[PDB]
Amino acid sequence: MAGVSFSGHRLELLAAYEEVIREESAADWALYTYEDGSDDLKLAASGEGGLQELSGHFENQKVMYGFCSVKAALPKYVLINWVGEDVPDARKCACASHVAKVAEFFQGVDVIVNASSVEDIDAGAIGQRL
Amino acid sequence: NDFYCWVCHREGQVLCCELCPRVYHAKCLRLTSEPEGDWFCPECEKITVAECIETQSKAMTMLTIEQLSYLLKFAIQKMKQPGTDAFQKPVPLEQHPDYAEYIFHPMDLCTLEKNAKKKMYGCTEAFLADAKWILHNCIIYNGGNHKLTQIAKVVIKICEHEMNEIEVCPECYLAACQKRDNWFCEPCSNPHPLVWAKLKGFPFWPAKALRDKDGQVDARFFGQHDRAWVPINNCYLMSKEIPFSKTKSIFNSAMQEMEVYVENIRRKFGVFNYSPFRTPYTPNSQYQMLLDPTNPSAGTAK
Ligand SMILES: [Zn+2]
Ligand SMILES: [Zn+2]
Ligand SMILES: [Zn+2]
Repeated sequence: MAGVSFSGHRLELLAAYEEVIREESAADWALYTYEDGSDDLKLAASGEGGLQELSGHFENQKVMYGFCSVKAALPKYVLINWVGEDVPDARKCACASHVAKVAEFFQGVDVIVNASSVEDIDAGAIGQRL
Repeated sequence: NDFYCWVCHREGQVLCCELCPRVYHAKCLRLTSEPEGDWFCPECEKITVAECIETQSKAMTMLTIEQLSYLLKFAIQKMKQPGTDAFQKPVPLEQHPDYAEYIFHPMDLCTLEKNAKKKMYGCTEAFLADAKWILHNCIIYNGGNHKLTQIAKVVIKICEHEMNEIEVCPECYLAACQKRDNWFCEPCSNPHPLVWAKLKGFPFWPAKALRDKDGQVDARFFGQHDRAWVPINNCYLMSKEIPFSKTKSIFNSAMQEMEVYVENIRRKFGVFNYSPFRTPYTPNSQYQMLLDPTNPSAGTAK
């Protein structure tokens, strides 16, 4: 299997990521997921409000990737490897081999955080990690 | 010899390979006549071809058995994804006393690893064929619709994928496994020509042309570092002027990375020749490595 694909929707994926990297743009998070019955990544949502807001868009039936910028000095970049509690174990296993390729696609990931409930996404704990 | 067919994993009358343990139903090989004497199975014959010096793959020509073993170790590591515990160590008879009554040829990722280390795979096909024992045996003992069987399908699919990467380019593969400083910018011994690749709805993008098949080229994109097919017919040799015109910032990053690559190619081989605007990429192009672009008869850098 080719695995995760970034071909279809490439422009949307990089446009969200570029918005997150830009200091002038308000948005500081983007959320990606797979298209149904496919390994092609698509943009699910994006916005402002950082980790607190982003944790509100995670879905329990999906594998998703959250790219959030976190700042008083230069910003660092978190990739949330989200696997919903209702994702089948086999698909968790297959998707696990994509994470590195996703981090390579969205250049500049500073830390990868594995998550299956919102409670795994503590802004403090992530901050101390950086 | 195995009692269960290699293709459908069911019993019944089968043909027995003479070299390996596997067995096949005639129906499952889609045979059209009966084999005459000693029979070698498709896995053995594929391997025999892939390991013959006169018919080995371009990746195998340039690898020794030891180097390939190192790449295989990396592939084993990619197969041990989180969730694969049931296949990392041989099945204990204490957990399943009847196991040997069904599995003629056990296999696990640890054994794959040790065998790779003992340099007993002469080609990537050898390796994936040995790996498939894990799945075959899973289906036999747990059934095709088991959860574990779903995991074993994932690890055999990762295995296929990594074998293919190694075969596309061993040097690319190793540099991507180690991920040293600017690993994407290291030229390979036979350097892939640099091109403007184009996907639907995305601007022209600097890329490595890794291979051509039936009007497509397999481009590995600067910046993002993934690979995808793009039509040969809108692909152009790298130039100073872009074929058209977007998403400026990441593009400038990718350009910088490509320019580092160009500098490295100039230090490794002595040349890198930019093309005129919109020069169409051709298969097996050599223009970029010409000692004198004015005068192709001088040849290319060795
Ligand atoms: Zn069969
Ligand atoms: Zn055989
Ligand atoms: Zn290469």
